[PDB]
Amino acid sequence: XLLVTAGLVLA
Amino acid sequence: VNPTVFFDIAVDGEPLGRVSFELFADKVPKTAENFRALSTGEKGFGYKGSCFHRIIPGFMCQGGNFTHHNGTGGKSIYGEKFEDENFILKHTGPGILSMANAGPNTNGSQFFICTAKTEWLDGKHVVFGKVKEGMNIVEAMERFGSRNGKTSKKITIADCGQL
Repeated sequence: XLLVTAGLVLA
Repeated sequence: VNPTVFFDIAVDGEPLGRVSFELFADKVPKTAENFRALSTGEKGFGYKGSCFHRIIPGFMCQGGNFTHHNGTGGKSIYGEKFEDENFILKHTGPGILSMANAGPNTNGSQFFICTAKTEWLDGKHVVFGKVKEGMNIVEAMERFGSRNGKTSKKITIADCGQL
């Protein structure tokens, strides 16, 4: 999808 | 008075130009202060030499990672992580500066610069600043991204500090 994470990047 | 900071951006080592940000210390002083201090490098570490490793055209540019002892992802000036200070400010449009995280209360050093309104992230990412000048630079960076975030040239913060 459109997330801004730090390590487990998701869709 | 809200502090201003600057990044001098390079593309494959070649300086493109400067971007400056107003940090909203009047609203999230702790989050603003972390970013300011990592920009000046005054604690002995920070954004200088760091890179924008994930750029999604239409969405945002994310950077602020650097290697440190005792874990990964970046560290803040207060420790390995710190609390979501508040969610007063929303992701209102292009230029917004907001903290990347790995869930609640996991702020460190990573952040992103929005290239669009990203309302779906309100309440989950602490907004804390906004591009002041050099959005043309951020728009130029954005072209080097892709749907999956991989950049076709290496986008770095050649230098940074406070104005």
